[PDB]
Amino acid sequence: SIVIASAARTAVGSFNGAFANTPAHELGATVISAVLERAGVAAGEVNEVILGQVLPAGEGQNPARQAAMKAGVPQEATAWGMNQLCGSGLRAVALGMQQIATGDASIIVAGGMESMSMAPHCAHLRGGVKMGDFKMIDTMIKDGLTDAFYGYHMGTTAENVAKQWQLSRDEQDAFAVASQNKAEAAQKDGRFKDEIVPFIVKGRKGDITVDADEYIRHGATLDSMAKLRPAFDKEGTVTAGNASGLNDGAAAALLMSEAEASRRGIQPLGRIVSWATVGVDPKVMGTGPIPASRKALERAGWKIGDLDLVEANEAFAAQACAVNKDLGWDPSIVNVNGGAIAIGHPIGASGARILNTLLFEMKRRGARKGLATLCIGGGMGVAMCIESL
Amino acid sequence: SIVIASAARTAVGSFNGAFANTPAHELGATVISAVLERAGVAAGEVNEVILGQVLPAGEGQNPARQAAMKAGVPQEATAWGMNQLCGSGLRAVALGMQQIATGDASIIVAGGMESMSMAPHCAHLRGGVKMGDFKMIDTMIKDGLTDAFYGYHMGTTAENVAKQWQLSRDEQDAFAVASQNKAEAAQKDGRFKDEIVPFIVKGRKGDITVDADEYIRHGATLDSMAKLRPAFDKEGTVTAGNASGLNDGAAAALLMSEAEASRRGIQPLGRIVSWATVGVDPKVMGTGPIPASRKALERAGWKIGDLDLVEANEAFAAQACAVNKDLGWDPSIVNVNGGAIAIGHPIGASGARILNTLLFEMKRRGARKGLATLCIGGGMGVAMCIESL
Amino acid sequence: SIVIASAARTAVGSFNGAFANTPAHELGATVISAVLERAGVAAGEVNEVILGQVLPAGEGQNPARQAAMKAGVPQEATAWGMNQLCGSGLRAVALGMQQIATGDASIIVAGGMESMSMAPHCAHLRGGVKMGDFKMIDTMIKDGLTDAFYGYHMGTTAENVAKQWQLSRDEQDAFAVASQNKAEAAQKDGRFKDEIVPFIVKGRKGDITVDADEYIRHGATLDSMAKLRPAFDKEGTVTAGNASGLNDGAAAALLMSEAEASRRGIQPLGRIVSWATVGVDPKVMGTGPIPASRKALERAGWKIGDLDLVEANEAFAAQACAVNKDLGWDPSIVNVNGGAIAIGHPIGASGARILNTLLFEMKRRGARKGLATLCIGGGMGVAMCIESL
Amino acid sequence: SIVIASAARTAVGSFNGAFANTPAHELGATVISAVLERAGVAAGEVNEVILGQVLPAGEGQNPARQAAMKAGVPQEATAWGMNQLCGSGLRAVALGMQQIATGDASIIVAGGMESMSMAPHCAHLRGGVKMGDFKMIDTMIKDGLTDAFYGYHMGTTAENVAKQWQLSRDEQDAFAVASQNKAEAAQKDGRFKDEIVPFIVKGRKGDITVDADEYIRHGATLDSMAKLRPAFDKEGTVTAGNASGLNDGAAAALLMSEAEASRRGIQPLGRIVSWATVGVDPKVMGTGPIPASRKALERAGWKIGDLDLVEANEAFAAQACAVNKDLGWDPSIVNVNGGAIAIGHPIGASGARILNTLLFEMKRRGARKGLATLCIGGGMGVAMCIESL
Ligand SMILES: CC(=O)SCCNC(=O)CCNC(=O)[C@H](O)C(C)(C)COP(=O)(O)OP(=O)(O)OC[C@H]1O[C@@H](n2cnc3c(N)ncnc32)[C@H](O)[C@@H]1OP(=O)(O)O
Ligand SMILES: CC(=O)SCCNC(=O)CCNC(=O)[C@H](O)C(C)(C)COP(=O)(O)OP(=O)(O)OC[C@H]1O[C@@H](n2cnc3c(N)ncnc32)[C@H](O)[C@@H]1OP(=O)(O)O
Ligand SMILES: CC(=O)SCCNC(=O)CCNC(=O)[C@H](O)C(C)(C)COP(=O)(O)OP(=O)(O)OC[C@H]1O[C@@H](n2cnc3c(N)ncnc32)[C@H](O)[C@@H]1OP(=O)(O)O
Ligand SMILES: CC(=O)SCCNC(=O)CCNC(=O)[C@H](O)C(C)(C)COP(=O)(O)OP(=O)(O)OC[C@H]1O[C@@H](n2cnc3c(N)ncnc32)[C@H](O)[C@@H]1OP(=O)(O)O
Repeated sequence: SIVIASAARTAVGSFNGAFANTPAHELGATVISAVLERAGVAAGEVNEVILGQVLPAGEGQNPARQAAMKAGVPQEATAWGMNQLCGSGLRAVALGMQQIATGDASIIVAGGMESMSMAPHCAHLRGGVKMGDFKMIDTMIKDGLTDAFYGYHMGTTAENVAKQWQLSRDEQDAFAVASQNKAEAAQKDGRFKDEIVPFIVKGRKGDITVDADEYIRHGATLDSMAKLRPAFDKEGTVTAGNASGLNDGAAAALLMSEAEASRRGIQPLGRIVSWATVGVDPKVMGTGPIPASRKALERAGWKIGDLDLVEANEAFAAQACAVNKDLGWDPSIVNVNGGAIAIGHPIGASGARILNTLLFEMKRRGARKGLATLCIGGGMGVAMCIESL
Repeated sequence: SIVIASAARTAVGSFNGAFANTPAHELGATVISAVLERAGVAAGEVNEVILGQVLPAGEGQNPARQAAMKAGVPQEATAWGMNQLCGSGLRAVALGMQQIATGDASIIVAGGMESMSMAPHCAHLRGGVKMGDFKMIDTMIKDGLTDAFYGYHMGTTAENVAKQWQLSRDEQDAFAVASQNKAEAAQKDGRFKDEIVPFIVKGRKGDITVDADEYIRHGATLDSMAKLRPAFDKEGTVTAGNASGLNDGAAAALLMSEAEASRRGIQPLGRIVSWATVGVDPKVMGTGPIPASRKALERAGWKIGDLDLVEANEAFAAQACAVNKDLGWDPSIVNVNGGAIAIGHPIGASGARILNTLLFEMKRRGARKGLATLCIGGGMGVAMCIESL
Repeated sequence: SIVIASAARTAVGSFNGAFANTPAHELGATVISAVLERAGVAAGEVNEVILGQVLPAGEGQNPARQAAMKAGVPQEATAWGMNQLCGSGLRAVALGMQQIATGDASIIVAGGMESMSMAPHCAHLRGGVKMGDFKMIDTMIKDGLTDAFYGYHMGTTAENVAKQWQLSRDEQDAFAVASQNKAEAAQKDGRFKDEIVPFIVKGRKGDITVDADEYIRHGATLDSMAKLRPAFDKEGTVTAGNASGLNDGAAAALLMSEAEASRRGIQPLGRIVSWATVGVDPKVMGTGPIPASRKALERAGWKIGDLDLVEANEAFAAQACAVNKDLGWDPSIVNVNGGAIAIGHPIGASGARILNTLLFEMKRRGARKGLATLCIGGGMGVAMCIESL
Repeated sequence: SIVIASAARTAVGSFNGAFANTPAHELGATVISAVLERAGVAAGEVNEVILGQVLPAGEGQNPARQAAMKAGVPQEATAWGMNQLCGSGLRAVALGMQQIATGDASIIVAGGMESMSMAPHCAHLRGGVKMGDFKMIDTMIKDGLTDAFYGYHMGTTAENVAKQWQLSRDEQDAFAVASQNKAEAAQKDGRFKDEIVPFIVKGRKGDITVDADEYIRHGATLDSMAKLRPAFDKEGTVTAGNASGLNDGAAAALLMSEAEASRRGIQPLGRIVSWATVGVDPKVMGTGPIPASRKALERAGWKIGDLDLVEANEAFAAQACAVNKDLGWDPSIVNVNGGAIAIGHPIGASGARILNTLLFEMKRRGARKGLATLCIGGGMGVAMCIESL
């Protein structure tokens, strides 16, 4: 029924690094043209562009429409942004699948984009401040990384799961090192090259082509990992080294019925067999993926053991270990090329970034059944099962 | 197959008016609870909440999830926000319907919410400003009302459509006055009572219950209308009087299969027969509804003549006249109780606001076929056809 | 040797009141024009303009020169601002006197101006804020009213003075109320008309002439003052009622040698016999007037008992009572037309505002010896003796 | 009559350089302690502290007093800041002299301090911004470098002066390069060591001692000056290389009667023989020094040819050449150790910084008569004559 004809993602930038002054719709446009080019589909055949994006403050009207127009998709197609926090990227793909499944569209470009670097500071000032100091709020932290129910950071929610699952520092640290070493190993062997579409950082005193994940760290040591101080709980266990980072990036998929891809002679990266989204306690939002994955598997008619490859988003080492511990899937087939701790976590783009890595790894090793899943702030999980053809 | 079991909207606040300090999710909570109580469905039975919202800067992580939790939808449910600018409120409902249509959900609350008053001022300040003044940008203007491709305001787009359609000042003014007069009549006659759920503005020095659309102007004259100066084009034709305003509000609908409503004893407000979204030139974005309405009639298998009631959002008199002129529907069945010029236009909530208006008027006059449509900044239209049961 | 030929002040405005959006330099230029007019002196004869001013942030290069240029003082004269906090308006007069006493000028305009309403919020942003919320600081509080050594408000130094002199709430409120009733009666009787020069607040939708002190409360009651909550110490004694307010105004004096005023046939408002400035502990800065008045009296060769009238500025009733208790002057000759609790406290202007008040009352009742004195944040006092000719 | 018993200055910091986060009062405190130590005068004997400062926004209540307290000056002493823009640090000395001349003080510490790096960005937000962007104003530019009458930067006044005196790019550049070459030669030979007092930048990760002017460029080339583009008039003649910079620093002098220096066995740096301040057209502010120096010499009884050494502040090479051309003093006795284009221009402190340079060079070469003068924004000049004893 619905297949991902092609896919592409930019490299994931570090915070205030290579994409520091790049609006997310510019990386979005590059990724949208990439998918088109890759499948051999003309921009004019796109019905709609669906892009998850959690932090658009200051970017102007509907950045998803700006991305589409800049990538050549005519003014006749439509475009919209959506937010389901970290799940956005993946959710958007399911939403475009639904556009086709109900017969409302033929071809959708879906994924997410995000510029955490470009997220601005703000204040509500229409009433005015008659007397006294007032806070300038960092919208990336307020609107993207702070739980709205308990007022604390995602990091504390990770601590909640750490304590609850009795996941020691050394255990999270071990997990972190492995994702670095695995992300570094994969990048060195050219395993991220099919998925990445170089992005040209338009300069003045030089244009720069970015085609490598700059957030991965080469030669990560356990010693350096164990000397870092806890970033959220002063006598905590979560640190900067075992937590994902603040990053920029964009990732997308080209969707169409399976019959359509056959009419066009396209070899699809996979069929979307199912997807799902379930809520959980906001305090332990990191557990999100447990219920959602299970549901997704139930809806696809598959067992956990049927999965050949898995991409479970690395928000925090504590949550990742808890996910894997509970689900019990074989660790060796999960984040084979490294995860968000090494790669990065451009919130609104991450769900599509991990779908790209899944998709191109599944083709590369010939795996048939796959699943991508992410935890979501506010206590939610999103999962999707993909099957190759 | 999918019906609108119940619906509710808060009154529409004036800018920095009744809801001046009310966060959009608060307005949404109340509309989530209203739709739930008006259909007899428990919050625990809600699977997902979808809320169109264009300006959430600074409201924290995913205001839709905040709204849902505040209203009592359990943490096991899911929520998300989406942005197709002005069509957001209506598109949510279509998106929600698709959730049930693909069997991924049973019961959904969809609509939109917006606090234009609470939109903050922002600046990207991570680099630091070594020297020189910098701009604190109004996200309301920048992210909600400015065309991202031509840099001008929506009002200019309206001017483009007036010139194009040769719509004179007097003819735009005549439409505005009638909109005010129909809204005022409607309000005096208790015609907005069913759809409105009174909202309690939690005070300190007292609570204030708001149950009336405060932006409608009583006794609007043609003289006062003709004295106003053009707001966007210095020697233009669009004024503050013949353009909608800046406003706050929320509206939603409770969706479920026709079968499910039947199992429950609910008498639905309507069956969603079709919906459609189409793009047009950003410069003449107000023509959006033409192609969109036509596409949705096509998908429903209806002729324009088949409609008994229409709600075509009045962003600007010049675009509303163009639309009506083009489509040729009977003016007498369009915005029977007044439109956005009088009622206001809380961006992300406006499509759900007009769906409420349509739906309660179809039940009260016994209309069978109705259509709701809105122009969208960036150059898009959205439309939905509803049939009574 | 040096006399005050004439003086003028603007009415004192309420915080964000009649001069809510009037830069201080506009209020200062009207006072410069009035002192000139009053003395029969032309703006081309002024050598230098000296204006105390504590909060000039954002008003642009040297506001004293902006006021001087606006008044028509030639470009060949000079002008400068100074800041000895609340004693500023009075210390500028002392400093203007000194220019003439040393032969460096013949004609000086000296006093103060302040727009507390127009003070801005600020932040040091050159280095950049990598991430996190940051404070926008009210410059009026931080630079005008917070002690820099102890970090608390001037209000807390008043509580310190209340404890140490054992001043009860009741005694302070009675002083406060008498301050209001004396001001009201001298306002109603027209005793502020001579000193005040009307200020024209330039409208758009109408020019407004301001010629009355608007912070003075009419029919102030003991009861409503008694009911107020402490404002600085949750369980203190200083309240908004018995403390001075936040205000806007300007005030000045025209100076020249006695011999010069004699050549011109000018009947001066008085001779500056002496002045003094002395420091005290910043914790009890309200006590400043004690050592400073004793020193000005000593330098004049006068006993406390030789004074006929006194203007002892009312920062807080706690400190005014203390000052009066220690000096032991007859209370009936102190602030006979009310004081700053009623009239207000536009920080840099205050010392010249009370000087104007002293001057015009000395002329009206034929008082021969007077003194003006103020307390100063930071732990200082300033006083000036004046004798009539 | 009045002498300068001792003097000291901190090295001049580069913009956002060595003193990037050092509040001005900390730099002033080290210079007050240096002057005391230098004169064998204890802080308990100081009567008053007078500090020129143009941009104190956000540093808290009267920074002059903060500096004085930090240096141990007793709370019984007084302190104030003043602002005659660029003339401030020199005016402070003339005003402190006046304190003593009139018998109100015996011992004064007077000069200036400025942290242009710490000046903040601000906005008047008390009335609120109902809608539309607002500017965050750079207080350094607005309040220190922008002319309030014509709206343009001090650099445009320099273009006015270059046009009017027909100073070519080439001649300004040759003046700029010799200013750098002379300051560098003086720094390398140890000539700034007597006047500089080392300032310790209290760090966390290490304390840094700053005792070298860091803005002076070594091996400055004419070629590099010539290639620069005009900074203020796109087709102008003033550039970043021929203009002074934005800088941080403090400087002062300790003052007492000549008879009191004699009682103490102090060998003073000089006798203040006269000073003067005169205005000029704001558009040609740079010419300030002409009438002020001519008036100061007149008051001294000196002809221009009587001076042995001159410090004429180099705001811009255009105005410094105009001054020199008009006055006609032998250029080889002016700014013999380089001037502000090389050393820097910490607005409020500059006048005291060049007074320190004059004094210590007069003592080294045995120069008997000197003069220090500066141009001032808003159209003013200040000058001081000094004779050695
Ligand atoms: C459901 C969900 O998915 S919710 C999650 C959505 N995203 C999040 O919740 C946020 C996760 N990320 C964050 O919030 C941030 O990245 C934080 C708070 C963990 C870290 O923020 P910062 O302190 O600004 O990060 P930063 O990159 O500076 O880390 C600090 C240091 O850790 C070091 N570090 C990080 N990883 C490693 C590692 N593997 N090995 C060694 N050093 C490391 C960095 O190199 C840096 O060194 P430095 O101090 O010399 O610069
Ligand atoms: C696809 C699309 O939908 S795009 C549309 C999305 N929304 C928009 O595009 C914006 C349209 N609305 C706007 O941008 C604004 O409301 C504007 C620019 C037209 C007006 O903004 P403002 O100038 O701040 O509006 P405001 O309410 O002050 O109008 C000014 C005056 O007009 C008067 N006025 C307005 N309507 C009338 C009337 N019918 N009769 C008499 N006077 C009237 C107001 O009462 C007011 O009088 P006042 O100056 O004494 O207060
Ligand atoms: C050495 C030196 O001079 S330092 C002194 C320099 N100035 C200062 O130190 C500060 C003194 N002033 C202040 O800081 C402020 O005015 C404060 C903190 C005391 C009050 O600030 P606010 O709380 O914002 O003042 P505000 O005007 O709102 O007073 C609150 C209320 O008291 C009421 N009130 C004040 N005086 C009276 C009175 N005499 N009778 C009855 N009610 C009164 C006001 O009407 C107001 O009523 P409301 O809440 O219904 O509006
Ligand atoms: C009365 C009165 O005194 S009014 C005067 C008060 N002060 C003023 O009016 C302002 C004077 N100064 C200024 O406004 C500023 O210094 C300006 C606008 C001229 C320059 O500001 P900026 O552009 O930010 O200065 P900046 O230090 O970056 O200069 C730019 C470049 O010129 C280069 N430059 C400056 N001088 C030289 C030189 N002598 N040789 C070679 N290069 C030089 C700098 O090295 C820098 O190179 P980069 O771009 O690789 O960094």
